[PDB]
Amino acid sequence: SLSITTPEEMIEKAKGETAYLPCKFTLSPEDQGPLDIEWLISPADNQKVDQVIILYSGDKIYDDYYPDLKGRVHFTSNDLKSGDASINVTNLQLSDIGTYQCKVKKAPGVANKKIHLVVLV
Repeated sequence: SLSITTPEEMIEKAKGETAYLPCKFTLSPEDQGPLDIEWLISPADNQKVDQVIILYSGDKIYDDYYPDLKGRVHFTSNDLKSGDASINVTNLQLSDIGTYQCKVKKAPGVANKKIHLVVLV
C-alpha cells in the first residue's frame, strides 16, 4: 500500500502563468521495489484520455519525450525519492485545461490521485 497525501483538488490559474500540481506520497513497509512515477492528462478540449505526460522510472526522468505539454511539464523536486512527485506546467494554455492524474508505484504499492486544472483568460 502507499498513500498520496495531497487531496484531490482544483487548481485555477491564469493563462501564461505556471500551475503547480501537487503530488506528495508516503510509503508502507513492504514498498521495497523501484520508485516509478507517472502523470497522465485527460484534456477537456479533446476526447483522448490517460495520455502520459511525464515518467520517472529506473532513476531517469522522461518529460519532453512525451508530446503532450512537451517543453512545459517538469517535476518540481530535486529529490523525488523523498516523497515529492509534484509537477509544474509552465506558460499555461487554455488547451491545458483538464484532469491530471498522478500515479506513484513502489512495488508492490500503488496509489493515484487526480488534480483538476482550470486556466483563466
